[PDB]
Amino acid sequence: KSLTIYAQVQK
Amino acid sequence: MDAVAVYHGKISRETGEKLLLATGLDGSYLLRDSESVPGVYCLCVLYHGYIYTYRVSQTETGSWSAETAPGVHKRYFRKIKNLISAFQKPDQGIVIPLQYPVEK
Repeated sequence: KSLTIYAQVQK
Repeated sequence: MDAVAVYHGKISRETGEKLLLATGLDGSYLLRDSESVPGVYCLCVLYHGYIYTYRVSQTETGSWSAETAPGVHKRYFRKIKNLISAFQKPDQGIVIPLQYPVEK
């Protein structure tokens, strides 16, 4: 129910 | 960041979400302060109704980098604008390239 997805650089 | 037109300062996560969703365009993006760690920033990128958020930090050498997956070659940039320029390019390891700045 958050619209924010903490993410990491993959390349 | 006084030279970064997409920088909105200390706006809340949800405020940033709403600014990006108003554009309705995948590849819209902004910068805001981290809510969690002083002097860290969040690069917020819209894709398919979700805001993919990459934490961006400055080193004691002055360079900038985004949070990177384990084992991946981590990239450092002299200036925020150089990070932005790099992540405008196709296929750089973020969800979609940075295309549509949401200016403060």
